[PDB]
Amino acid sequence: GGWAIAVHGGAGVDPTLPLERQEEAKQLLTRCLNLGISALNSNVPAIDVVELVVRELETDPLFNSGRGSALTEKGTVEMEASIMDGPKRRCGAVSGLTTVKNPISLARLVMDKSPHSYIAFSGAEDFARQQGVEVVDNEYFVTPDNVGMLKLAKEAN
Amino acid sequence: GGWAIAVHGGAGVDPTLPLERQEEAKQLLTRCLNLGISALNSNVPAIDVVELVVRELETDPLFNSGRGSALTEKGTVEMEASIMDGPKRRCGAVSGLTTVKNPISLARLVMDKSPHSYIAFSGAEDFARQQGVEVVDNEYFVTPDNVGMLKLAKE
Amino acid sequence: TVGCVVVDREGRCAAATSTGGLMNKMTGRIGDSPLIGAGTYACDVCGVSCTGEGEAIIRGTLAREVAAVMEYKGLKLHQAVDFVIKHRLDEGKAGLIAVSNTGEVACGFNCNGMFRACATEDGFMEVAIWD
Amino acid sequence: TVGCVVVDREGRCAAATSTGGLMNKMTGRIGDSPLIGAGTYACDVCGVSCTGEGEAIIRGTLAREVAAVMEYKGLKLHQAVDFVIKHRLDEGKAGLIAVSNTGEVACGFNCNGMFRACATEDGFMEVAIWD
Ligand code: NA
Ligand code: NA
Ligand code: NA
Ligand code: NA
Repeated sequence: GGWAIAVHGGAGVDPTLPLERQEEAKQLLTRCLNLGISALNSNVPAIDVVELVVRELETDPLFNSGRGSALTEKGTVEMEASIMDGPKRRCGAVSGLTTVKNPISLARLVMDKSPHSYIAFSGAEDFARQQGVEVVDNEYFVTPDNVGMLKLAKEAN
Repeated sequence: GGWAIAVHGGAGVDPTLPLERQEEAKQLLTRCLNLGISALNSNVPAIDVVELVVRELETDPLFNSGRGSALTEKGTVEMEASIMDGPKRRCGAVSGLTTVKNPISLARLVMDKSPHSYIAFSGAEDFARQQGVEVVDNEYFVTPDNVGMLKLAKE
Repeated sequence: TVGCVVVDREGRCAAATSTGGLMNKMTGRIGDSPLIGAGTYACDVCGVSCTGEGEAIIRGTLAREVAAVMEYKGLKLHQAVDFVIKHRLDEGKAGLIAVSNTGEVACGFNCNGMFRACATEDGFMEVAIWD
Repeated sequence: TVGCVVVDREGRCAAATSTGGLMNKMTGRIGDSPLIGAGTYACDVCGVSCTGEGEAIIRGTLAREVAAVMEYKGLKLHQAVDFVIKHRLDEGKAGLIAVSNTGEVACGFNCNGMFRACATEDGFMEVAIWD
């Protein structure tokens, strides 16, 4: 009858993962889990906890969301996210974000402020600005690791 | 065994709907059903039947898809569709379409050609043009009754 | 929203839904029709297309639900559809149409009307708006 | 793809998933992360976030499927996540993390690795990539 929490940073891990990166990933997951633990210890609602944890996962460049996101063929970032609150099954989702610092929080705003449950692309960028969330240049999201990764992706044939 | 088919043109009917609109909607439903019935009768696969029936529903301006689609607040149209083939659970979906004449057929092409199961907005519009499907001006989808309805929506 | 579900002679099911969406919606708003499992679902046993309040269809994954209660509770098609409609829209309003691989066809809805038609090879045939 | 599922002390479940999607994807391609019932689902009894091949997660409605097997097969969390990974994927590669309203947390995946961490109030705490 108590609190529980899981966080993930993606499936599909290559067995040759270098130790270095293995340790970074674990350190990041710990940090995000501890943030969630701490919010749960002080009675923050489930719905606020998931958003809070995912914002941290988005901010950190290590995993594929937010800054550190995978790149499109043109070398830019297009992000998407969804959120659901169980007790009344309330849903919010966003796709095609290129400018919104924290997609998950935009998903949260779709859930709370929109008569719709899913807003995408220009509409969703327009909704961000109506809602006053932080917006940045697409380059913000693009890291050197991913520029390299996409070089390889495109070599993969 | 034996084939079976259902078609719908949306839930939530205005109880005020006049008798001649009722007859028109039923004549549309019957036409579409009959296309599917003959297709099933000449053994065409389920997956080709649902596409062909829905393309007729899209083209006729009576119901809210394709031409006759509901309008956005700006008075334009944005369409979306999905399709799914049960045997192997293959799926295809599209949204944010503004120039594609038959959205359901673009959904089918997402199913059959794309490594993705859902393409939307300008990517979906560029996908349509790679696939060589029929594209038109947005105005093509906008009907006068929907222009009137939109003006009422605006309480 | 328009849609079609078919089961063919070889027993294969398929489903298709298409819409212009809600009148007066703002750009970029996406409903249930393009969402697999919500608006549209087909599998080995059934094919389903939903219409009505997008919010209720999406949150209930309603097209998939019909398949689920067939598969996990063993209900036949008509019972499956009766069940999802009567017992899985807590207050939302929707309808749907479905076919089973055994050759059945079903429709149901809780609001006051649904434009629909249905046929089976045996001869059955029905076109209706209200009850 | 990243995600988080939580059940708080009041027994309320929530879930959240975010992604940048697939490397070298073309514009407008949407995967499972924003799709309710595929990458993200929460209800009275659980909260789920999925990651892996969107094609598999979408056609398998994977997140809603955890809820559906709890509901309609009467399985508890761990066995339900076990059932979904084992039966609702085959040849598809995906993983998921889930919580129950009773305070349980479970993860499952059928590929080589998944970056995940879980904790419960009475002090269980795990961070793992492999099995
Ligand atoms: Na990040
Ligand atoms: Na909303
Ligand atoms: Na039409
Ligand atoms: Na595809």
